[PDB]
Amino acid sequence: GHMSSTPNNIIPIIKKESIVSLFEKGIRQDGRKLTDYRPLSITLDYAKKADGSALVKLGTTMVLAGTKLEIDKPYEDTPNQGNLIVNVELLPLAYETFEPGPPDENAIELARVVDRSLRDSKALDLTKLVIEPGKSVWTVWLDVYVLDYGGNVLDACTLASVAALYNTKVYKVEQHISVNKNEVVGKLPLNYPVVTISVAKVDKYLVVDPDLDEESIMDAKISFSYTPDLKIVGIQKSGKGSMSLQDIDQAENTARSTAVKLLEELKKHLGI
Amino acid sequence: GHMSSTPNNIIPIIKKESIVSLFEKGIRQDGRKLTDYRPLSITLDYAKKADGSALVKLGTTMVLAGTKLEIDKPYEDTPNQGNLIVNVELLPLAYETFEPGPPDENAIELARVVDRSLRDSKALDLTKLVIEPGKSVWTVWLDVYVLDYGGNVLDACTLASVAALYNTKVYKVEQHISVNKNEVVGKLPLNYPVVTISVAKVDKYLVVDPDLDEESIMDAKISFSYTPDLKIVGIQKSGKGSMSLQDIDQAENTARSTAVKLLEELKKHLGI
Amino acid sequence: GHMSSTPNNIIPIIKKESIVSLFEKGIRQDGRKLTDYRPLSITLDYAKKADGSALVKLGTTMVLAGTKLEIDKPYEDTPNQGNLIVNVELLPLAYETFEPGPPDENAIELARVVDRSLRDSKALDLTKLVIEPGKSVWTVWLDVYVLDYGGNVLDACTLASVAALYNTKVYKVEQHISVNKNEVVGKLPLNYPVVTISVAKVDKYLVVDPDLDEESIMDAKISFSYTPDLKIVGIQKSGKGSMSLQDIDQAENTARSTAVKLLEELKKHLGI
Amino acid sequence: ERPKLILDDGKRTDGRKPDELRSIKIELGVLKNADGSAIFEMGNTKAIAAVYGPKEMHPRHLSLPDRAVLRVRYHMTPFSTDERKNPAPSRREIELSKVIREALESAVLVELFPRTAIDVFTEILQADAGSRLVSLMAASLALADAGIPMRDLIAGVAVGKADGVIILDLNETEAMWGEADMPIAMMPSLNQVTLFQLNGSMTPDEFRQAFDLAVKGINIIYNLEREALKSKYV
Amino acid sequence: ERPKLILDDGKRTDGRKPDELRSIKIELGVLKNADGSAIFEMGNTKAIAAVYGPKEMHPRHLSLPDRAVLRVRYHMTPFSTDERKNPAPSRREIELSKVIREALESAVLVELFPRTAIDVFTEILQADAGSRLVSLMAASLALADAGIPMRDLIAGVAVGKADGVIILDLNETEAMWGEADMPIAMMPSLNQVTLFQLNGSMTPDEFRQAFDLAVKGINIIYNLEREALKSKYV
Amino acid sequence: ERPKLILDDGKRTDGRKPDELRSIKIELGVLKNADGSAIFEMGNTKAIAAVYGPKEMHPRHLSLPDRAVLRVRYHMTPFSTDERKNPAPSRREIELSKVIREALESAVLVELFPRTAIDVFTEILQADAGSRLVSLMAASLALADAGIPMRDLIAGVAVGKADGVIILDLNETEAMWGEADMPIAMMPSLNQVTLFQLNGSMTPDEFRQAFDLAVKGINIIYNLEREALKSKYV
Amino acid sequence: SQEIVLQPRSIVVPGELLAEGEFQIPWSPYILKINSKYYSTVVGLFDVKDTQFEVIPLEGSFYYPKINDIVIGLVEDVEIYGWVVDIKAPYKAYLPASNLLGRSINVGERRYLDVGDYVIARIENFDRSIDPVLSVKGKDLGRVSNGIVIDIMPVKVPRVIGNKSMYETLTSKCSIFVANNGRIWASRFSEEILIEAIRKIENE
Amino acid sequence: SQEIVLQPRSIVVPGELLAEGEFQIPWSPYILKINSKYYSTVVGLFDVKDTQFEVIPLEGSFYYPKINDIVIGLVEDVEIYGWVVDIKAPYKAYLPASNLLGRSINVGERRYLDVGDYVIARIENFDRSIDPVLSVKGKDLGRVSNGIVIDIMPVKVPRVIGNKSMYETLTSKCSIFVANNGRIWASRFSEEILIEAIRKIENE
Ligand code: NA
Ligand code: NA
Ligand code: NA
Repeated sequence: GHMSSTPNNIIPIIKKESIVSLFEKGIRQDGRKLTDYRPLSITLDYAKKADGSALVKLGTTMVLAGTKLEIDKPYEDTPNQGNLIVNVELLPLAYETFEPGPPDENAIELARVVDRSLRDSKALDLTKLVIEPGKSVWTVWLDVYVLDYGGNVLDACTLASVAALYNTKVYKVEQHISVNKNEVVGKLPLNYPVVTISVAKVDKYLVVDPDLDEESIMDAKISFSYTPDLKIVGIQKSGKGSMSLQDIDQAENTARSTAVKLLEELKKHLGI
Repeated sequence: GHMSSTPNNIIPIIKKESIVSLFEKGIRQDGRKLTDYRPLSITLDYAKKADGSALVKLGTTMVLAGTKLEIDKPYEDTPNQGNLIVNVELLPLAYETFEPGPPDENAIELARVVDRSLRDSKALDLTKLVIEPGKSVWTVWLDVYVLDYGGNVLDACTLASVAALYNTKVYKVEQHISVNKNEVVGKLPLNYPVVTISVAKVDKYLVVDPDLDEESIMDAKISFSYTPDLKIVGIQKSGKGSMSLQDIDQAENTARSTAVKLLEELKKHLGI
Repeated sequence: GHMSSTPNNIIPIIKKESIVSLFEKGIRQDGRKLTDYRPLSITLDYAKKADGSALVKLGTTMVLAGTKLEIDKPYEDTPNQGNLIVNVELLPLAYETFEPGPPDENAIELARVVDRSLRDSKALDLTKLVIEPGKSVWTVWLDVYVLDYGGNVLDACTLASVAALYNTKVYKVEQHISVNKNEVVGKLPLNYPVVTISVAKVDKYLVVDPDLDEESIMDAKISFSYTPDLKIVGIQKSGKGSMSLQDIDQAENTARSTAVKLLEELKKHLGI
Repeated sequence: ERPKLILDDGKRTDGRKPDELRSIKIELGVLKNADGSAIFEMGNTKAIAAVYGPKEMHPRHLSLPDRAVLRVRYHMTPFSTDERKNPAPSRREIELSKVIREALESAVLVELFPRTAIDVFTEILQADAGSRLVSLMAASLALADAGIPMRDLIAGVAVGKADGVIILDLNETEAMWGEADMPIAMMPSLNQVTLFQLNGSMTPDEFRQAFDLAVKGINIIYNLEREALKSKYV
Repeated sequence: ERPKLILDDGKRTDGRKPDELRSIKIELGVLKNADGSAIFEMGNTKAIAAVYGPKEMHPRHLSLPDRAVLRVRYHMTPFSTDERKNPAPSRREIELSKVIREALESAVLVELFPRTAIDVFTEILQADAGSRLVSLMAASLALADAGIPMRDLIAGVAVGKADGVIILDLNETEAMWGEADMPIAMMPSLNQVTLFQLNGSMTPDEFRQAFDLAVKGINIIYNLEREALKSKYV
Repeated sequence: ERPKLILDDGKRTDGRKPDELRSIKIELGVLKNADGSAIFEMGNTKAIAAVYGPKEMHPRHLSLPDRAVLRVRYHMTPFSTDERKNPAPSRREIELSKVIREALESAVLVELFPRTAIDVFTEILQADAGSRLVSLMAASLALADAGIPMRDLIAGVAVGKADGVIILDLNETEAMWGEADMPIAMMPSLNQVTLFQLNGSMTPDEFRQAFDLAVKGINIIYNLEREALKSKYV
Repeated sequence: SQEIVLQPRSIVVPGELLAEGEFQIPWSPYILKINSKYYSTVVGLFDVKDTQFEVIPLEGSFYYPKINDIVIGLVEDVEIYGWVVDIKAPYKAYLPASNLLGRSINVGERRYLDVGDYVIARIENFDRSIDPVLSVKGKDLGRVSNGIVIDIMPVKVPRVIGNKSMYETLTSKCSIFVANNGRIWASRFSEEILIEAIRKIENE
Repeated sequence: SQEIVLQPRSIVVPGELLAEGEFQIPWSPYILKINSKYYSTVVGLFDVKDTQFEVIPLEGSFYYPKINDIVIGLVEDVEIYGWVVDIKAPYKAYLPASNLLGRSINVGERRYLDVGDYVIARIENFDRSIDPVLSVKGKDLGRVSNGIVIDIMPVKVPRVIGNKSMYETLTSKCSIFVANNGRIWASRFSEEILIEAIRKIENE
């Protein structure tokens, strides 16, 4: 048994004013526009024993995603599909108040939001992960480790996840069925990338890619996932506060505009 | 690892006297006789996605039992029997001090006492739950949820359990083996009902079906299970206090007399 | 998730001096030499439903080890070996501050050190525990219960473990595969005994088989495992304090000299 | 996907038009011990909620010095689903407990009771889609029944898309086989959204069409909520 | 059921008459750290118990202001049973820990030590039926060995029915295959029952016959308990 | 055993001589929130460490009145190993967390901060043997990066035996198939050993030969540690 | 530009608009002001007294402490320097040993109040920062020996009193005191005033 | 038989030998004496002032409390009798209500300091046995209304001050106060003194 409790980065009264002092001019503390992401770095193949991996740095947020593939029986009700299992860990390395333990509700939410966006996007078509229909399929274990919690971890987890998937080597399968790790025969087949765009409501402003301070003062945030044709493939409101109908409408319009740019950047990093 | 600790509904000194003030006349606060159950309501098929269910209201105690059947392999040492698994949950809904978590020792005891009374009564003959001897049998998952803790939850759990079992639909099994939930072919086969009768010792009095206040002031309680031929098919003393040999003798005599009436009421509710 | 924390038998300033007051003469409180074990008693077949067992008393330390064998499939990567599973429990019976729970880090360490010494010694050759190559093998469950924590529990766990293994009955296996417990066909085949010798550093002295008081004041301890040819088959430094290179060199020389005597005593107890 | 979800007459698999809600039944004050309680049924989806508090939260280092802590559980009974659900909390239940709690946090006037906990326990008795919203509304109603001040009631509904058609208040068939499922809950008198999620996929124009339809359903549900609370007095 | 439990000579599978107890061996003061300790053997059933306290219970919000809290563990070793028992507490062990604790609560003079805990730990070393009673009696004796005031010792025995015959002090064969198993424990000098359970089935006349036989066995066991406690002084 | 570990040219499976270390790379200050942080790579074994504190440890009955408590985690990521490692702590991780903590306890000047906790978290990103030492050294360096006083840095290396040859700084092949693996860590300027373990088997003369070789490797590693800490200033 | 939206004595529910415009109403937990609009926060009865309005809560089992209120508490713990008392609030109350004794605790001294006793006390200190402190200084304050104590919803207390009209009707049945925290100090036949109490709570 | 091993202003690391011989140095957390040898315990700068030496720490985000130090705290809780204050130390600080008010707490009395306020205070009590007690008695001590508060590594505070040379260079840019606990009280353009601060912490 278990339950969700109200949790607080106690922020000084003075500091809040300073954080929003330039929003009127369309810019934040760090000089960036309300619609700008922080500087993004994606390092592929960072975790050398992962089947694929990506280290994502998004401002001071750092996430390492890694995959490992295994041969399994398909679940009996989906004999013609492989499997995707997403786990996110908010490491105690990442932030002072994060003590160790199994995934808490925040890590579980992040995993599930990411999983839905990957699965519902149809970026990873699990029917492609069949080896022998009804007998052997690939299971894709995606493990996503937040190493440095610098704000907007969800967007970074999405980027890391997609990059790690695109980086995933597929090894030769030998019949007698064994995996031969001396022979890479392919890469995991993705249809396209996906991005998740989080918009935080801060008083009368909407801000893309909130940092730690901005997340400390926001009313709420809403995250929108997109594929390149700009279909919406996931939404999640989070936080204690509410938003108006109009706030959400505006947030989506703003998230979509940013998604176009973020997708193009991500593709450059992936080599597609 | 785990251990059992002394736990307390801190009851005022004044209130106790009032609770027993009418026992001399053979009646309690609520006007009922020392040997009377509280008003009982049994609503069958309450949980519409359960294979069978019953909502039992016994005074202010409320218990919802539900069953689900699944096809499984018999345990290797009982190839010619199906299975019965009983779980009881004391929901945090039920009482103020019940916090959420897995079953505590009280919920586990209740489950095990109920299970023994069902199994030892031979009311549910598990040899009848075989589909293909040594290959496929029914597992009966019985889940018993205490929604409102108003005293004598054990007796209510027994009634709910028996009623849910009698209410349990059995679906067509198709050979190729699959369950076809579009076709009800039977009801779970019971030999008879069972009841559990709890007698609380309150000073020099024995009281049937104690309420919350009476349970707060009792020395101990003893519960006796009966089938219609009035065989005793389970006994459990519970509580911190002891009882005399003579108290137990009297309690059984009193429990048995009440069981006759409770069985007849239960049968009316079940339509048998 | 989980982590290791600094834990303290708060010992009086006065008591420490007394504990070491005779080390200069080569003796401790109890009259024993720095290189002497405490009085050892090994009672075989103590736990009558165990396949083998041994109750070891080493001073006031008391450990009961028991085995149970089961037929299992070999792990797929070792088709031509049986299995050994070692579990140690520091029972709350054993010491005042030991509360109940699953194995804590101390019990897990003890299990793993013991397991390595048994396995790495090659005392128990698991290839001998095959019934049908690639289909059925023995699993040896070794469960080691510290009943009285009187110091140097590791050495006592090793002795108990080895004695229980040597005491382990093997039953007739019947083909149809079932174990017939009415017929003992053998004893578990061991190549030789193993011992673990723990040396505690106490100021400028090294002490074999520290008692509870000596463990309360030691800087650190180092344990060395030996077979009869006096190969070293395991080492483990434990404790908060460090030791010099020279301390360890000396400790090993001293541990080995004691091992010769402890092995001979152990063999007398085992009847080999 | 497999079963047809919009039939040739333009109606759904259970007889409803695209803009028609399932039938709603609300009962209040159903539990004797709980400070407040409610049963909420929306078609074959049914939840019970029990509220306790505010009461002093013992730790007490997990309390907040300026407001109450909400403690909230979303749990499904094992017999609430087509096939038995294991009673151990799933990742889904963990997520949904947080989402429901955060929805309640915008509504409950927690600053009235510093250092306390308000416990909100919901159980899904029958699951046929929309159970996170039915639990949330049963909770909102149980909090009202308990006399715990709130800025507004919360009403919610899932909209979605089935065989290309935007639809209101999905059943399990539509949730399982449709293209999109978007639960929305609001404080309707305050124009504020408390819960908002989408799974599946929608174009941005479909999203806006669905959001608009949800608001219509929410306003119907809210009036039923208000009328249910008043009925024992009226 | 399968094996014959009452043979043609009227004796049981281990040679005993229906009204004959298994052999009993009691040892006290077996552990050096424990404040009190005991080993109790009844035929092939054997338990060890260790007692600590009374000592201040740290929380301290789980203490009682007028009496000590008893903390009690019934646990079976993995090698105590015919086939390995997994060392994780089972539902059975959970139930039996409570039943044993509640039996000890009537005996231990807990009101002497407000705000403390008295810890009682039992381990079943060999299980051949009646282990809940052997653990309980080993505990009662360990508490005596620890000098913790009690109103009386507790003695207990299981009676039952095998092939229709009422029998005293069941072994595992009888427990497994007989018709009824009824563990009873008392404070014999006080005429008070501390533990009482039945599994299986008995007519009410059989129940009374069995209860009467149990009392006879209990009085034999009690005198052995008293004599064991006195022996180191006598 | 199966693969040859010492080839005909006298070199090891990765090209190294018996007394040659793998390549080492150290990075400090890699995490923004951590009070100190480090990445340590020794060949294909790579760990990251983060340090927080000293800070008041809340309980507070788990604090020590004369010194800080170290809280230490050794954990391997699921993708750090040839086959996926389940993320739940294994018995191995539990043991290694204690061994690493106890190694740090000799070094950290804990008596400076009574009643506090110093949290040390390590993650193995790539495991190719020696990961307990690489985690330990990354920790030692992260503590330095955090400004937490220590008597010395800790440097460590595993020595062992492969095909009869005493070897320095094992890779996973040697760890898996060799005869002995002996991790040693020291405070080198103080001549003190902080961690010392052996698995496998060695004669006592082999043990001394290996121990001597380890000290040589440790002194090389230590100078790299010192130079890495100084580099951002030098 | 001012108006009340609802008739007086309207049944009201959370979020229900009561008034638009600028009123000068004392803050109340039952009414939320958002700019120039006022909303009920509870299930209640909207009541307009003069130019001012209020919401009378119909639900709630908790008492909110008010300084100088008279309560009936139930003693739940005896501590070193006083007693923890349940006064049916979200916060436990405390009665200092020194208040009851008129002096400091003596060396080696549950004789006056132990767990389970009812005690009639005035709330001496309370604010948003602290749990209520109790006093037993006044007359007829202290431990309750005889009689009974009937519980009601605290929101009902003004209705059980009624220019003390209802106080008088009950006592025409029998002697009762109606505490601020929804507890009522009160032959065995006439003890069935609780039949009446339960009627005030379900027919108001 | 005395010698310093290293040149002055040497970069030093834990375990690094600084000196051999008998010196009479005040104990310092940054230097460990083992018989006649002295070692750095930190990453730092070895400095020799006269016949005495010290290590200047270059790392560390914590402030070690010192009696009579002036700190900028952040209020984290309001308790019955005072406030818990974060002063960026391993220990939380406490400000008694009685110190701020000049009198004892009145009946029924966050008006002066609530969660989130900065407060400038002197450390009044501290030792190895207790958390720091704060005072706001001095002038210009108390709640900070206007301005900002910039955080630095506390080990940097002497460098931000510099015969107060650096204090003067900054204020030539703008008014700043440099607290002992690595916090600095200080138009929106000139608010970019924090560009300079971050330079003192990464170029010292
Ligand atoms: Na949750
Ligand atoms: Na239990
Ligand atoms: Na550990």
